[PDB]
Amino acid sequence: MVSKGEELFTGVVPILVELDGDVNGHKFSVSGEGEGDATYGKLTLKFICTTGKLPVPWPTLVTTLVQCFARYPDHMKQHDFFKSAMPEGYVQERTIFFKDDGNYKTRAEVKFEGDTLVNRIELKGIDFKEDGNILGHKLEYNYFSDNVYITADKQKNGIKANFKIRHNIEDGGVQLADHYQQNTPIGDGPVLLPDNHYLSTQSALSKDPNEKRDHMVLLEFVTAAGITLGMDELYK
Repeated sequence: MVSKGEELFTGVVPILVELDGDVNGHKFSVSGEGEGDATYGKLTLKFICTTGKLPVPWPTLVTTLVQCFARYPDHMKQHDFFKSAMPEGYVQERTIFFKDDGNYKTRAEVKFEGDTLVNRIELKGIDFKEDGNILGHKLEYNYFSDNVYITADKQKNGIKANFKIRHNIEDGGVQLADHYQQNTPIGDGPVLLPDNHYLSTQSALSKDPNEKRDHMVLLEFVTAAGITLGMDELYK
C-alpha cells in the first residue's frame, strides 16, 4: 500500500532552504527556493548568498543545502526512511572532512511547513587553511556525482550514511570531501528503517545570466539503488 509520508511526494513540492554558516569565522547566510518531484528524483533549486560574497566555494555547500526527494523504485519503497518521517520531518547531521584541510559540521531540520518542504541548516567550519582549496577558492564549478551509502540506525530510530565527493580542483587535481551522516526522526511515529542501499546523486551547477548576486543554480537527480528483489526473473 501507499504509505503516509510518501503521499506528500506524489507531485511537485515547493522547497525552501535557509542556511547560516561560519567557516574559520567567516559568517554567511544562503537562502534557496525551488521544487522537487520525487517521481523523477528531480530537484531544481536556486541559492543566493544573502550576506554578500560566499567565503567558501559553492560546490562545497551542495550536499548540505533534501533526500526525501529521492526516487525510490517501487520494489524499494519499504526502504525510504526520509519520506516516512514526514511531515514532522527529520534532523540531518553531518561531518564533512576535507582531505588535508578543515571540516564542516552541519545540523539541519527538514520538515513540511504547510505544503512546502523546508531545510533549515546551521553549518560550522573549522581548521581550514587560508590558502587551501576551500578558502582559496580553487575548486571548479560544474558537476559531480556519487553514491550515498545508507544503513539503519536502530538505536536512534534512524539512519546513517557515508559517502565521498571528489571535487575537481582548477589545476586538474581532486579535493576529497568525506561525508558522515546521521538522520533521526523529529516525530514519534513509526519510520521505515532500511536495508543497506544507496542513493545515486548527480549535481549539475550553473549560473543565472541575469543574476548579479553570488548564487548557484542546481539541477539534481537522486535515485535509490542497490536492492534487486529478483526483478530480473520477471523477464526470463
